[PDB]
Amino acid sequence: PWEEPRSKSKICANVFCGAGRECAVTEKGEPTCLCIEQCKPHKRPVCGSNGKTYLNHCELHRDACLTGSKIQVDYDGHCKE
Amino acid sequence: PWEEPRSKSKICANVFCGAGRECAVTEKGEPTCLCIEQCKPHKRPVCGSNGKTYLNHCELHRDACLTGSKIQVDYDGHCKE
Repeated sequence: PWEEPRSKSKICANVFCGAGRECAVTEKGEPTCLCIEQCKPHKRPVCGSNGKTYLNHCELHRDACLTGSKIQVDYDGHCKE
Repeated sequence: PWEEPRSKSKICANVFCGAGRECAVTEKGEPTCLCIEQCKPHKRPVCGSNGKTYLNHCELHRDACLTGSKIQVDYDGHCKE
């Protein structure tokens, strides 16, 4: 009855955005990388250089992207102690 | 047990993005407007200058934003005929 929603797959092929970032469409109709809106909540805990434990790989880098800081995974699973 | 996800509300207050656009965070940690990822699927049909019928106000402008074209609502409800 009404027009069915358009996709960004076309504008966002084949775009590479790092971990914690994904591809979206600017007001000019062209692809950018921005911080990921919501990470898929797979349970895959991870420990950051910042000493924090994150739910998964995406969440660690998404946080890095929101804060403009330098977080990386140093080891997987929860942080020590 | 793990750190709970951060929000963009802080970076995106108080940002104004037009219809069909919303606010997200760039790789530099600052707010932009980009095309809305998914419009809330409220049923509020609308007819565009482009002669197409859209599910709602957001969907018409989101399409405008993805195509870089000049769509506006000329009247609400489905298009004629």
